[PDB]
Amino acid sequence: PVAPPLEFTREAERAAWLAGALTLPSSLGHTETHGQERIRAVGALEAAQVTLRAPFTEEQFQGALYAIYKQVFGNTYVMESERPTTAESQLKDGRITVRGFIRLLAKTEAYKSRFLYTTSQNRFIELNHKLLLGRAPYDQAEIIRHLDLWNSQGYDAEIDSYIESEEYQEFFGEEVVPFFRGFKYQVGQNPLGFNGLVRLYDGYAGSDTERNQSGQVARLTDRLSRPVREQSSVDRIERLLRSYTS
Amino acid sequence: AITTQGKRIYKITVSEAGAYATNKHRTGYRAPIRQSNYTLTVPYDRFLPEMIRLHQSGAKIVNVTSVIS
Amino acid sequence: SRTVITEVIATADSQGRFLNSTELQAAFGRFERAVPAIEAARALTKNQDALVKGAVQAVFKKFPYVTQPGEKGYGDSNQAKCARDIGYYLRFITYSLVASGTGPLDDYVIAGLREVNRAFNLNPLWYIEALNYIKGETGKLLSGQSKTEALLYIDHAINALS
Amino acid sequence: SRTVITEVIATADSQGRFLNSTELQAAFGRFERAVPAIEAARALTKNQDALVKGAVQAVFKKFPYVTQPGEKGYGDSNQAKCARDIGYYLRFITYSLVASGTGPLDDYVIAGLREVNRAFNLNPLWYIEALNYIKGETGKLLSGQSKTEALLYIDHAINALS
Amino acid sequence: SRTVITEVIATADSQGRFLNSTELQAAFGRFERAVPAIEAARALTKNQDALVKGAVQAVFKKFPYVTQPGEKGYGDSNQAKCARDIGYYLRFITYSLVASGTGPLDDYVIAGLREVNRAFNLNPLWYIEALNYIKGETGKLLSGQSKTEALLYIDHAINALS
Amino acid sequence: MNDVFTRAIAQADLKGSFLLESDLDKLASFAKEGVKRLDAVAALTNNAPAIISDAAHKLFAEQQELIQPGGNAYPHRRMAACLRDMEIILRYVSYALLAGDASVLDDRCLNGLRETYNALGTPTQSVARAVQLMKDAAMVHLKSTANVTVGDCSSLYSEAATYFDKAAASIA
Amino acid sequence: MNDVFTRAIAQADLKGSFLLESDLDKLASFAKEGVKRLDAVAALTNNAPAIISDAAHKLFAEQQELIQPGGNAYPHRRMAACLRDMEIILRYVSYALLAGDASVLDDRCLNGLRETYNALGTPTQSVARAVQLMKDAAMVHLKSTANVTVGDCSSLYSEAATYFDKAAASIA
Amino acid sequence: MNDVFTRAIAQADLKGSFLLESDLDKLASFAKEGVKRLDAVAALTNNAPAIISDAAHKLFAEQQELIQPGGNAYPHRRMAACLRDMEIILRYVSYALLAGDASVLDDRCLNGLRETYNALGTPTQSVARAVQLMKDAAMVHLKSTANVTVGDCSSLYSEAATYFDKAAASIA
Amino acid sequence: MNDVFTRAIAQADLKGSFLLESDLDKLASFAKEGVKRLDAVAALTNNAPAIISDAAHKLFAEQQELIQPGGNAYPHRRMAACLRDMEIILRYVSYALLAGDASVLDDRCLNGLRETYNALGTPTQSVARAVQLMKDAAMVHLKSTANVTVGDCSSLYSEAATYFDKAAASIA
Ligand SMILES: CCC1=C(C)/C(=C/C2=NC(=C\c3[nH]c(/C=C4/NC(=O)[C@H](C)[C@H]4CC)c(C)c3CCC(=O)O)/C(CCC(=O)O)=C2C)NC1=O
Ligand SMILES: CCC1=C(C)/C(=C/C2=NC(=C\c3[nH]c(/C=C4\NC(=O)[C@H](C)[C@H]4CC)c(C)c3CCC(=O)O)/C(CCC(=O)O)=C2C)NC1=O
Ligand SMILES: CCC1=C(C)/C(=C/C2=NC(=C\c3[nH]c(/C=C4\NC(=O)[C@H](C)[C@H]4CC)c(C)c3CCC(=O)O)/C(CCC(=O)O)=C2C)NC1=O
Ligand SMILES: CCC1=C(C)/C(=C/C2=NC(=C\c3[nH]c(/C=C4\NC(=O)[C@H](C)[C@H]4CC)c(C)c3CCC(=O)O)/C(CCC(=O)O)=C2C)NC1=O
Ligand SMILES: CCC1=C(C)/C(=C/C2=NC(=C\c3[nH]c(/C=C4\NC(=O)[C@H](C)[C@H]4CC)c(C)c3CCC(=O)O)/C(CCC(=O)O)=C2C)NC1=O
Ligand SMILES: CCC1=C(C)/C(=C/C2=NC(=C\c3[nH]c(/C=C4\NC(=O)[C@H](C)[C@H]4CC)c(C)c3CCC(=O)O)/C(CCC(=O)O)=C2C)NC1=O
Ligand SMILES: CCC1=C(C)/C(=C/C2=NC(=C\c3[nH]c(/C=C4\NC(=O)[C@H](C)[C@H]4CC)c(C)c3CCC(=O)O)/C(CCC(=O)O)=C2C)NC1=O
Ligand SMILES: CCC1=C(C)/C(=C/C2=NC(=C\c3[nH]c(/C=C4\NC(=O)[C@H](C)[C@H]4CC)c(C)c3CCC(=O)O)/C(CCC(=O)O)=C2C)NC1=O
Ligand SMILES: CCC1=C(C)/C(=C/C2=NC(=C\c3[nH]c(/C=C4\NC(=O)[C@H](C)[C@H]4CC)c(C)c3CCC(=O)O)/C(CCC(=O)O)=C2C)NC1=O
Ligand SMILES: CCC1=C(C)/C(=C/C2=NC(=C\c3[nH]c(/C=C4\NC(=O)[C@H](C)[C@H]4CC)c(C)c3CCC(=O)O)/C(CCC(=O)O)=C2C)NC1=O
Repeated sequence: PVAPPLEFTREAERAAWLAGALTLPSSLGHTETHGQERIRAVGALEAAQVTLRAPFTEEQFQGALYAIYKQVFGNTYVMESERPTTAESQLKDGRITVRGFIRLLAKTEAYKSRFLYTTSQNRFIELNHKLLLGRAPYDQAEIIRHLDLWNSQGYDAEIDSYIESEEYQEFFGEEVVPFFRGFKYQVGQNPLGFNGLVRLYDGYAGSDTERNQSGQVARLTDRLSRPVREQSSVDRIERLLRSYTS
Repeated sequence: AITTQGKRIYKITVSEAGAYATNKHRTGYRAPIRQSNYTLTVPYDRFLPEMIRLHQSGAKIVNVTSVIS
Repeated sequence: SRTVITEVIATADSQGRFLNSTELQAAFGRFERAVPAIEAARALTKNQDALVKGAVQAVFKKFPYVTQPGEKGYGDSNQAKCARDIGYYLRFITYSLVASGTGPLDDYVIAGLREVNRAFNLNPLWYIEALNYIKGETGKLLSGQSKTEALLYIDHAINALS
Repeated sequence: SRTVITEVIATADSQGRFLNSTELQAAFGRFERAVPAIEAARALTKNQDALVKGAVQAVFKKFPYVTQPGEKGYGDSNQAKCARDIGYYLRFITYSLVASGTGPLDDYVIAGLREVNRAFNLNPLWYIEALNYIKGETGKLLSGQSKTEALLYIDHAINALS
Repeated sequence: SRTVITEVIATADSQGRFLNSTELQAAFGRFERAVPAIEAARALTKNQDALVKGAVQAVFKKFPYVTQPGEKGYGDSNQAKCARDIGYYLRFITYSLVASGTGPLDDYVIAGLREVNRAFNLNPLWYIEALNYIKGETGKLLSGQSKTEALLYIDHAINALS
Repeated sequence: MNDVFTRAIAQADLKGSFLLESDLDKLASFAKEGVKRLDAVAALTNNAPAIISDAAHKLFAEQQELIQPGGNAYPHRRMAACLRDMEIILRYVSYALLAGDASVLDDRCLNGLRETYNALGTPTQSVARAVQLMKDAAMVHLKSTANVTVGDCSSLYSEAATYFDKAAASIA
Repeated sequence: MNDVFTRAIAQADLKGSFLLESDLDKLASFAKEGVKRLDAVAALTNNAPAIISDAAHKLFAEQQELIQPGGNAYPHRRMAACLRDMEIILRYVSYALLAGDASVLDDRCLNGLRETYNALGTPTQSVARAVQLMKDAAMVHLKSTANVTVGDCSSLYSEAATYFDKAAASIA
Repeated sequence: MNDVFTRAIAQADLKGSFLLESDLDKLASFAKEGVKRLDAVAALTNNAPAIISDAAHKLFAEQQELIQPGGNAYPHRRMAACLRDMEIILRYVSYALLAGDASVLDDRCLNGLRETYNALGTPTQSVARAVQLMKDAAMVHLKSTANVTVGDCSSLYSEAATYFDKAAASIA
Repeated sequence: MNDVFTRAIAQADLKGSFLLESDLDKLASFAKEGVKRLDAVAALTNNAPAIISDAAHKLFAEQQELIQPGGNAYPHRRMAACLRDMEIILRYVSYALLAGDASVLDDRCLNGLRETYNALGTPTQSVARAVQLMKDAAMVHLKSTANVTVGDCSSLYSEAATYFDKAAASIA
């Protein structure tokens, strides 16, 4: 009669005694309890969302502006010879949302100077995604759509396709400062979206600056390159051999 | 927006009554919960897509006025 | 892992700013209340085994049908895993006491709680009852301030499970 | 303007949650140590006028040319405006002491300060020397926690000026 | 099975006594010897496929008739069985390397080898010279200490066959 | 967006002079009961889901039509949102109890909710009933002398009563 | 991504040739046996939690080192991440099963995955084992003859085995 | 009878594959840090009379009813059997500690011990208490730093504790 | 980004164990003298602009080729970049000093700093020398006996010196 009465003291005793081998330290987890240290993206994930409600005060409004500049312009410095004061004032009374102010910054000449002129168009699309959306591009469907939209409808419509998009509507919306969110699994992505955001993001200290030795070359078209247009590699090989043998 | 069509921004009044609230329930809350009614301004060049978008979300408008002319 | 220290530093850095008076004030309060909290963690670490055993007992007694065969509680393995789970919760309560903040709880037990408890069909109520018990003799074990701290963290865990 | 209490309210509402252990602990530190700053503010409001004259005199000795014609300081009306400005700074420092936070100081002086100095061609060094006199004298009126709170707030104002 | 640690424990246990010094010294010798054996196992595991293919071809060279139609070797199925057999021997040699004992061989291969070779008419010389090929091939794959261990196990299996 | 201390500072700045005897007197009095207020805040935040559940059960007890089809809380999502809203108002009441000023709750939500619930079709007197139900449940949970030092917390019970009364009046 | 319909189209195109009669024959056969394919896909879909839970139970039975402290799946956030990964791989296998070709599974899921896990430090041998365990626990649901007409479906069983093997080989 | 190496080998054989890289690393790390294991086993062997005598003292002072007439360890024969059982269990715990695996313990001393004790009427609760007392008295010796080079052996302590707990929970 | 407490907690968790008594003693001693740490952080914050200005003055006096035309810091924008780098690094050293560990540096401050400087063509030796000069300018303020209580803070001085040295060595 193992335990007729209510008290379970033997079962609990043996359960506790056997739980000891279950909590033994595993193989190792020094760099594994945070794989973000391998990603080197701890700060971006632990940087909470910054918002601007309707009744907001002076405090953190400067903080909201600092977060906006640090996101939109990368870690690249922005001298107050470049900060648009009129846009900030238009934001202060809520005449424009944070989305509208970000549209303004995207259409300033500082944003263009940094990301549009010294760069190609692939790099421009990658940076537009990484800054105004938080994620890397997924495939050349996005690149082709955005490049055609640029050449056909101007930089204005090109940036609007990022700002007034559906994705920007849910994930950030009117009053949320964009954050790097491709590190966490975002629904409906390729496994290369995370890899692309990891490749674009070199660290908390680094930035995607125009004024460096490399001249701000593309980081990801090499990464995004193979899957889209290298399915026809095998037959193109026979075509190239046939051309060579002539 | 360089030409005359670009200017004359309009002021749009938007309400997010239950017809949109049910769609937000089925989709989820990913931006902080906000009041149903407010007042918004949209440029003419972007008036069509923005209003298609707000109808897509399910929000219903009250009326629109002209800030210029 | 949020602390007072880490929360302060992250808020400060999010405004590119040095630590002003108010932030150091919060850190000073944290360092002044780190004595009762470390004392409470020391007490709950002395009595880890009594707490785990009692909590397993209480879970079984309040949910007798679990241990009967054809159920999750049947078998040595699942009750060993029960005691393992309660040891996890107790360990993270002591961690949240030492770190004077719910950082360890939110990082380890509450991060992805419902999805795991759903995909393994585990019931929140079992752990709520275990934590209610641990709260029960935590009141009895700790005098005054350490009692209130430990009860704050245990109530955080319970409301996370609820 | 917010103190520790209202910044706690702000962050808890921002995350869409209640006040956890860390928030209540920081608010606890602020509540319990509100007193010494309150006697600091008492000792400062007892001695506002003496400090106004002391600060204006100190800045005038350090900047002799300011009093001479050809500069802003010349004229009794400008002297009274200097006295009013230093009185404003002292009042806002006592406001911050009572509030236990840089809120009142920050949004009543710092917000839109550099542009205003640029517009009326006011040298921030005048105010910096006046506040340095305020600190140097405050080294004697107050002792203990009250004194260090007053000096932290004066130092914050001085840093914000530079 | 039968390793150095296991033989030590079994000997100290049959006599019914605690583990005295000599047992611990043998254990230490094995523990320190385990490293060369581990990278030897790494080397053979990495070169699995090349070693198997080379052994099969050495078989079909030294015994040319076996590949003729009408004998054991003819038929893709029988070639696949030969490759599988070589993989088995190689895998158990790596097992015995890791265990630092001849246990896994004497259990999974040597135990009952002659009976099953006789039942299916399998010629022991086939595997003998295939193991000779592997023996030669670890002449270059492994050098220094671990080579002695790997050679020792290969030749122990060869001796078991013959 | 201001608490008791910052409210007093605002009045002192509008009158323009330093802060006087009596203002600092009440501010010190409020400071001594800071822990006395922290404990009430902690009780509210710890019992929040319990208070919400009890208020839901009561409100659905005396008044049934919401459960019935056609009620504003009939569908499963709508009553989920009902619990969400009642949780939010309880949270803002806890905020008001902490700071000491109704303004943070008032300006943020009291104005908007009125017209919002006009738009949605909720009978506001039911919302006020829920407010008073949480009033009662929170008083029950906060009067608990056990597990904390006793004291004359009548001031805080009265202040929470005022917060819930004003919330119920303003939503209605 | 491409189904087998658009495979036929693309191979017809890149050689500039109309689709042959024989290719139309294979694709018409694909269309006629399509209803069984829908049955298999629905079997994978409606029994997803069962398959995932069974595979997870077996996986943490075989190698306990994941769930104990210092293991990849331990801290109860990474456990949810593990289950979510398995759900994603199951979802993409069902997509490839409905389509007919592994374009979905090999483009939208498997391209950047192995080095994603290399970056995270996640063991990939365990992930491949998890995929194979899902294959085992999903064949039994796929073969369930209850509540459906009976017929031969070894073709689809081989197809799903190949897709699970493909995912496991790519990931490892 | 197994050790950790033979356990890994047998599991690999059941799978049918060569030992994985991670498993090789674990076995190599076990061998590298196995000299601490030799020290711990030598500590258990050398001090065994001390552990046994201390455990007996605390047990029989704690549980008086055993050494009373009609008690279960009353005569010299039963007392000698008691001490011999303690010694045998400690011997097999040291065996399992050297082997790094509890197979020898659960295979020679525990496959039929609860049934034997019950059929003899011996209180299994007291036997488990005796095993715990040996655990404590043996930890007091393992944690000693005299005669040896100072180092970290927390994992070895946890492992020996788990072996004592395996015995105590498979007897009671 | 981990303070001393959370680093200790992470180590304890990896060992799958509760926090030891000696570790709790370490953390209690840390939190006891934490007012000294707060004073050092307030001296690095309150006297920050003086530290940046003095360090920059000494740096540009000792090394003049930076401000020359064609120098790395020549135009106004590059001077402002210099000042913001120095202020950020002082800020992060204050952050580490308050937290107690260099986790904030290696997470945020120094995460990709060398990569940035090798991309920009900046001489990392100059930046390291600037951090050294900030060390010398900051030790003076930290050691200021005026306006604080007299007490030994050699441990804080060594800790902050190690933080500055680590920042310089990571930049270098
Ligand atoms: C049925 C046959 C039988 C006998 C006779 C017997 C004797 C016996 N001797 C014991 C040890 C002991 N025996 C003694 C006797 C000493 N006291 C001193 O005054 C003397 C110099 C000396 C006796 C001449 C003492 C002090 C212990 C205590 C050792 C301990 O605490 O474990 C114990 C353990 C009891 C305990 O630890 O409290 C027993 C039961 N046991 C049996 O089963
Ligand atoms: C703003 C500066 C800039 C330019 C102009 C640019 C060109 C460019 N050409 C592309 C592909 C292409 N480029 C070409 C054109 C080539 N193929 C034919 O053989 C011709 C001989 C030859 C044209 C002279 C074609 C046909 C594609 C499509 C490839 C494919 O879809 O597989 C792409 C990627 C997808 C797209 O078409 O948008 C870009 C971005 N990239 C830049 O950053
Ligand atoms: C300031 C923070 C805040 C509050 C307080 C708030 C309340 C709020 N509740 C709403 C809907 C609702 N509100 C209720 C609740 C009512 N019906 C009955 O259950 C009760 C008598 C009563 C509550 C006690 C219901 C049922 C709905 C659903 C209406 C619908 O889905 O169409 C709505 C309309 C949009 C939405 O669903 O989010 C708001 C704005 N929203 C906020 O962002
Ligand atoms: C870091 C924090 C952490 C927590 C909180 C945690 C809970 C937890 N307990 C588990 C095991 C389990 N837990 C239970 C339920 C318990 N056992 C029963 O005896 C009781 C009635 C009940 C407790 C009161 C069962 C039945 C299992 C194994 C069966 C299964 O997973 O389906 C599992 C699944 C892992 C496995 O398969 O072994 C998790 C995730 N794990 C963690 O790593
Ligand atoms: C981190 C959150 C936190 C907690 C948990 C906390 C508990 C706490 N309660 C205290 C006393 C007290 N606590 C209370 C509050 C209780 N009195 C009863 O009537 C009410 C049921 C209840 C209020 C709703 C009171 C009235 C005192 C006496 C101090 C006073 O006001 O004079 C004190 C001061 C020292 C002492 O115990 O004498 C602390 C620190 N403090 C905190 O900062
Ligand atoms: C749409 C296609 C797609 C896939 C498949 C995908 C996999 C994926 N799994 C992840 C996390 C993870 N996944 C796992 C699961 C592993 N742990 C154990 O070894 C298990 C055996 C095994 C599960 C099968 C773990 C532990 C993490 C967290 C890793 C960490 O925090 O270090 C992450 C990092 C983002 C996050 O934190 O959630 C990715 C990108 N991502 C995608 O976009
Ligand atoms: C509502 C969405 C939908 C479903 C679910 C669907 C499946 C479906 N399968 C059918 C027959 C069938 N279903 C199956 C498949 C089953 N038999 C095999 O033994 C397996 C147990 C299993 C597949 C692995 C087979 C073999 C047939 C016979 C058709 C044939 O002869 O090819 C039928 C016709 C019989 C009927 O209507 O009752 C339908 C509608 N079609 C749909 O439009
Ligand atoms: C004949 C039987 C035999 C024994 C007894 C033996 C002991 C032994 N202990 C050693 C080191 C050691 N011994 C220990 C174990 C001790 N240090 C820990 O703090 C505990 C107090 C205790 C174990 C619980 C440790 C930790 C090392 C150093 C291991 C290292 O990190 O390299 C070494 C390596 C050389 C040395 O440093 O002296 C030997 C040979 N070897 C043998 O072949
Ligand atoms: C985590 C916080 C953080 C850090 C640490 C950081 C470092 C940093 N310093 C930068 C520029 C710079 N920094 C300096 C200053 C250095 N060169 C001289 O030798 C000085 C002696 C020395 C100062 C100690 C200079 C000259 C540049 C501009 C270099 C260039 O434009 O080519 C840039 C490039 C941004 C831009 O495009 O303007 C970064 C990212 N950025 C950050 O967001
Ligand atoms: C903003 C919130 C706040 C802070 C930060 C604060 C600082 C502070 N400094 C203190 C004294 C002290 N401060 C120091 C540190 C100094 N020793 C000198 O050599 C150094 C220049 C310097 C540190 C490098 C020391 C040593 C004491 C005496 C108390 C002790 O030794 O622990 C005390 C204890 C009360 C006392 O005994 O005077 C506090 C609370 N007060 C506050 O309300």
